[PDB]
Amino acid sequence: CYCRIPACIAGERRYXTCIYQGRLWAFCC
Amino acid sequence: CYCRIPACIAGERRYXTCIYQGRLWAFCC
Ligand SMILES: [Cl-]
Ligand SMILES: [Cl-]
Repeated sequence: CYCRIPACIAGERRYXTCIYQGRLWAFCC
Repeated sequence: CYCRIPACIAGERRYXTCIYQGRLWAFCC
């Protein structure tokens, strides 16, 4: 899985949010 | 990378936190 901004890529589903290095990200798997 | 409760697995590094389903997770890579 990956933390992404602004959205997941094709095939992936968002499962909440990452808190990483002072930013918020979509958690995508 | 993965979001895990209660902790990352040995070999992984905790890079931050996830929020998903009203819970706090370790963000592990
Ligand atoms: Cl920001
Ligand atoms: Cl991953």
